Amino acid sequence: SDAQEILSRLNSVLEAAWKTILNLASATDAAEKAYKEGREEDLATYLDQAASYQSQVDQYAVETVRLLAELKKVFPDEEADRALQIAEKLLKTVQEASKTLDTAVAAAANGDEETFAKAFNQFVSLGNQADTLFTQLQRTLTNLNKK
Amino acid sequence: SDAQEILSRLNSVLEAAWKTILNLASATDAAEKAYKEGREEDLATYLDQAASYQSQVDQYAVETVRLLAELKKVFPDEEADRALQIAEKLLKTVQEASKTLDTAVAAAANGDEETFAKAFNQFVSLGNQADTLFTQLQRTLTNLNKK
Amino acid sequence: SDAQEILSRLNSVLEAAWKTILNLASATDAAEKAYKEGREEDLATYLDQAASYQSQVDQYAVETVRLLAELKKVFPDEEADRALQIAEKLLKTVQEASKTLDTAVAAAANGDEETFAKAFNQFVSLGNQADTLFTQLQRTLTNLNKK
Ligand SMILES: CNCc1ccc(-c2[nH]c3cc(F)cc4c3c2CCNC4=O)cc1
Ligand SMILES: CNCc1ccc(-c2[nH]c3cc(F)cc4c3c2CCNC4=O)cc1
Ligand SMILES: CNCc1ccc(-c2[nH]c3cc(F)cc4c3c2CCNC4=O)cc1
Repeated sequence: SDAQEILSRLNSVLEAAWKTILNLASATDAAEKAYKEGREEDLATYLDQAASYQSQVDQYAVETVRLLAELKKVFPDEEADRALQIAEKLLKTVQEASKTLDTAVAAAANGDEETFAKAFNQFVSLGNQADTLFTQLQRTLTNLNKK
Repeated sequence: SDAQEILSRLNSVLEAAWKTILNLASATDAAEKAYKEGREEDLATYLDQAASYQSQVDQYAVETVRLLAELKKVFPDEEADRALQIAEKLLKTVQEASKTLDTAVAAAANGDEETFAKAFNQFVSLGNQADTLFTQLQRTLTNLNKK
Repeated sequence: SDAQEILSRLNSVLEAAWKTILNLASATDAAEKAYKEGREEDLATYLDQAASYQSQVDQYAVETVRLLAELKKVFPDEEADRALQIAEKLLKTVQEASKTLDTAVAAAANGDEETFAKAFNQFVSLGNQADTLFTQLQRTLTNLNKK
């Protein structure tokens, strides 16, 4: 069915997105270590890498919203509505994280530790929020694969 | 000179390799954290990322040996021999690290934690050794460049 | 998760891996020809291609073990354990091939033809051994999929 096809694309997207989120977390941790150690060139590299993974998470989140809306058209279902709303909240959250990371990139580039530290802590806080939403989304998708 | 073009290609390779090494170090450190925390599936992902970066380091190390072999051929004397020997020792060390990572990856996949941990700790030690050789190579090449 | 998803991912992994193996064999054969004809720059290109494909085979072999390890946790029978054991031996063999290719690539870059030729012939012999295990693994999975 088209519903099975869409669900199969969604499972692949979310599997890929979780790997990318792991990469984003590792790059964020490495940036934090460089920052603590006063290694500004390492820090700049790790922020660029984090931003690369962040841009990829953002695109997976876009794809997930699109696919869940497509699912709702062919296979209306309480769970699909619920998933789409979580996915839309995640998309907003990851975009906010992207903006905050950009602020951290610019602050490091400008050598403004105070602006950097505030942005970087906000980035991590958004990551905790996004992680919760991603967990909620994953559970909703599991409940969708059992329908 | 063709020599100073070779030296230029070398500096570009080593710059690219250092970026990959920073990525490999972050992946290795994330793998260690996942291992400490008992996050088996996350550990697998970080080990796969490390393996991908490791293959890129190996390729750069091969290219560096090749470029220094080419530099030695344009020299009437043995000016480039020391750099070549250092680069060959770096390549040997990164390939040892790659073999050791293979052992660790297989052990983690096979659920053999004692073997995994021995190999993982050896991998980190080889990383410290390779880092020492890499910085030595960079200094030796700066000496071959006119400024 | 889910044995039917696991078996389907496994089939996809082995289909992809077989294509990569075919490409590895073509690169290996081109490297042998370049060696015999004395074209060392061609040999370098083919060895680099082989190294790339080998790293991909290694990754697919790891994935295969991990999938079959999952299958054995979900359906713990002798037939699952048998399939996993073949896949673990395949992974061991491909990682030995990888270590041997590393030796050959370093020898070719270091201009040590005697070591290169010995390691290259060992590489091919390990490839024929891995091919036997790969085909055995396919036959085992046919019993597991049951059409
Ligand atoms: C100690 N680790 C700090 C940390 C904690 C969380 C994250 C994280 N998790 C996410 C999940 C998710 F679905 C999306 C994002 C993230 C992050 C960094 C923020 N950005 C995300 O896109 C990054 C770093
Ligand atoms: C606390 N961080 C532990 C750690 C320390 C070092 C490395 C490292 N550094 C390298 C430099 C280098 F030139 C080559 C390699 C490495 C590593 C991991 C091993 N492999 C390398 O290729 C990885 C992890
Ligand atoms: C004349 N052809 C020589 C040749 C024969 C076999 C291979 C080969 N086959 C494999 C199967 C397999 F499952 C894994 C590997 C290989 C190879 C090169 C070794 N490496 C493999 O990973 C490469 C070259």
